[PDB]
Amino acid sequence: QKVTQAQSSVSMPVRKAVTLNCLYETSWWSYYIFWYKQLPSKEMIFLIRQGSDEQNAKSGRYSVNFKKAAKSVALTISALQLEDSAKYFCALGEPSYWGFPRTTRVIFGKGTRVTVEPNIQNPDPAVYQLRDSKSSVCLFTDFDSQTNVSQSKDVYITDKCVLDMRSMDFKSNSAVAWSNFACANAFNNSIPEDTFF
Amino acid sequence: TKSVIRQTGSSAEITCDLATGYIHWYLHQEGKAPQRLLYYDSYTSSVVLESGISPGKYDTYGLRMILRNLIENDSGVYYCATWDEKYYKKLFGSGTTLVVTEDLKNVFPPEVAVFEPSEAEISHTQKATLVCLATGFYPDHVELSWWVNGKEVHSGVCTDPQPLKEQPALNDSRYALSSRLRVSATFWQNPRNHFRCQVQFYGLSENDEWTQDRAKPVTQIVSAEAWGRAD
Repeated sequence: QKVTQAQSSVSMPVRKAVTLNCLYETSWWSYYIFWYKQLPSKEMIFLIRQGSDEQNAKSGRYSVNFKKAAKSVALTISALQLEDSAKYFCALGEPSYWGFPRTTRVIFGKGTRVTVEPNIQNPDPAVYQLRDSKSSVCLFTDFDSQTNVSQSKDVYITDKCVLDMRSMDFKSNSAVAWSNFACANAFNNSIPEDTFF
Repeated sequence: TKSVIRQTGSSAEITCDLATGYIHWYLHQEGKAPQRLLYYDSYTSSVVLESGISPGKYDTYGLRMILRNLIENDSGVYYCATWDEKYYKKLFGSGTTLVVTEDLKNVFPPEVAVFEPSEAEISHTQKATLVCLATGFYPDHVELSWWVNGKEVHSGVCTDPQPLKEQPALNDSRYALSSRLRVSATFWQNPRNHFRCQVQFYGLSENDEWTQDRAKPVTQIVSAEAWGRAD
């Protein structure tokens, strides 16, 4: 891997900072490092550019600490918000001998997935039993951002998701699990101490 | 966005979104870093392919790009790219997702089921949570939507970003996707309110060939509904 991102997935709360590590390998004297944001809609969006000879680049809440010696370029999102959640890609343009004649490849790293953690005001985690309308699922919701939902050994257990009430200004975390079945015994792991289950 | 599903050995025609300069084509696969395939000329129309790529694999002409001999490893997301006229940066226009399989018998439409809120969740948090789950669908291309009283509600809804796989360690395995809608308890207790979970699925086209016995997995909308309970 020419460009390298050590971080596979990063999780940080809202209104906080997250630093995304990126390293590169190049023999060129002058170059450019790019940072891209990949949406779940698979849209690649440009964020900020860092040149070989430049001051540390700062655009909006996106700031990068550049170290030319260690070949390190690190994107830091200053004030986190829910919309900031996406996979971020570090990319390094390398010039042809004469110039950057619009032929230049941008070498991509594997990307760093960023999951922003919503702020839970009054959490009361509980497991509920939902009966099917048509015939004959268990959701774990209203839990703090710090605790992470883990897939059972198996049983299908979904990853956590953030739900936002616009009219009530209410935000909550929800994760559902089902199999073709007790709710308490549904989650093999991931363990809060308050449960209405 | 656009979804393309083809069979191994067939051809796939890729379209480019952004509308001068040199047009580049990038390939992104899951867990893998996005790489460049080739780039094409506007004036000379000269096509230049990267190292390791055999000629005749990708055809490019004014903006469309054609793939000729497809295999399962051609799967993943294809971007079209260009450098800005003024500033120096690389813009990607395309949202195109391509999946390739040995046989189209692996393609299945989703099964949509809506689940009613618990009497416990109504009594405790004073909020009703409706969850919809689409199961046993291949390929990965699906769009879930919540509809209340004929209108689509983006508020209070949450859908899993990555659909879970039903059969681990399997390439052709079907997927499952879950989504949630939370509304006030007072809203669910009103029977006049209609909750509908609609899942759009993109399947095989009319030009595709279906040899098998079961129904052809054409592009379709599978839906499920629920009504409010007062007591």
